[PDB]
Amino acid sequence: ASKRALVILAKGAEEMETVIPVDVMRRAGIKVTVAGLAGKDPVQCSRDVVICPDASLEDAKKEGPYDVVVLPGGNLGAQNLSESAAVKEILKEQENRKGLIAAICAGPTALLAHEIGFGSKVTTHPLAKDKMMNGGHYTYSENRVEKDGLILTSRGPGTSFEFALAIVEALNGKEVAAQVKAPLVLK
Amino acid sequence: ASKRALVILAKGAEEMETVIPVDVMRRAGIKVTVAGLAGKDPVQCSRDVVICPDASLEDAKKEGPYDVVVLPGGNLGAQNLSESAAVKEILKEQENRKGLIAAICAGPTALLAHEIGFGSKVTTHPLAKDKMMNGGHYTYSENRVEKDGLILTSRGPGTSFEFALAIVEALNGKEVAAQVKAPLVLK
Ligand SMILES: *[C@@]1(=O)C(=O)N([C]C(=O)O[C][C][C][C])C2=[C][C]=[C][C]=C21
Ligand SMILES: *[C@@]1(=O)C(=O)N([C]C(=O)O[C][C][C][C])C2=[C][C]=[C][C]=C21
Ligand SMILES: [Cl-]
Ligand SMILES: [Cl-]
Repeated sequence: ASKRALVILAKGAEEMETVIPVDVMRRAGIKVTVAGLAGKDPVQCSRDVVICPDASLEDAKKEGPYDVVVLPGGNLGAQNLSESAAVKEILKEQENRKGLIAAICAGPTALLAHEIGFGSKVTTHPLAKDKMMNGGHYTYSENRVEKDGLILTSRGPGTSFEFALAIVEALNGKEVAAQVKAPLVLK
Repeated sequence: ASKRALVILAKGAEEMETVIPVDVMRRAGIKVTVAGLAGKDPVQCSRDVVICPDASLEDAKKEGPYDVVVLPGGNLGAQNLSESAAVKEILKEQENRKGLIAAICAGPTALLAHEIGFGSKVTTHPLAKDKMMNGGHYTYSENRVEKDGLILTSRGPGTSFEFALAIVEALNGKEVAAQVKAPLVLK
């Protein structure tokens, strides 16, 4: 059976960190739902790219649960995810069921806000380290991608392919990830 | 004065190759117009990401000319660009005025279709080489980014950051490109 991914898309999301994982996961045969935090309407990303979500979060939640929940970064995107009770509920449920949660750039700061994965080794964008580490609830890593059990984090737009391929590997295995990687012309 | 970029967005465009250059160019202070080939409506990209263009191509053309014209790849995107009389006119004008033209993945095959930049050293996605080289009108390169004068080409999603930063360097210089690069967390 096909794996399923929920990508939560908020105003101010970093559009590269949203699109690269969506695209790469689809290349891997994952069924991906791009879910609008605010509803079903188009979302203005951080650099003004406008993306039309597949569904509202409210609706995508009804079709849960998912094999992965993905949190893009972007400062204002991650803040919107951090402030959302709906995101809180989704992440708590995911953690409780031992499902994967993946977050990139400032995205992992939503894990802090929602008290998810405490004690994990994590990375973030360098600029988001201090926010993530407030209280010493995680251990910090400078690895480009950090997978600690079911908490998978990464650093920035430039690590988005690596992040996405790590998700693919976690869900579908090493061999699928390698097959998906080759046509991309990655260094 | 600020440089201006026209990114031509067709149905079936590779969304990573569209979004990474748009975002990176905006980070560089370039004024970017995402122009819908078919009109003003949202565009279904290759992996089903839906992007709302800033304008129709018809309208963006009236605000021309541009310091760069950018052609994303995607097989079906590049075919739509290749078949477009409007794209032909835009590229011929750009070439005649000695403005930069940048194309990635299958995107450079539109240069062939429109008889642009013949004699240039170019690259493409490996799978698009034979189409690009039909007639021996270009010389082929395996470099991740190839800049030959005002024809700038690149290979795939995994070379999109390098492609975008090369555009930035061409328009705004080495130092701006380096400054834009550092926060991205690129290898
Ligand atoms: C990331 O895409 C991203 O999310 N940020 C935001 C950030 O780190 O802000 C720190 C503020 C505390 C949350 C960012 C910054 C720079 C380049 C890329 C990215
Ligand atoms: C590119 O994004 C892309 O454009 N292609 C299409 C391609 O090369 O098709 C060749 C058919 C002749 C035009 C592609 C293919 C695979 C991965 C990435 C990309
Ligand atoms: Cl941001
Ligand atoms: Cl394609």
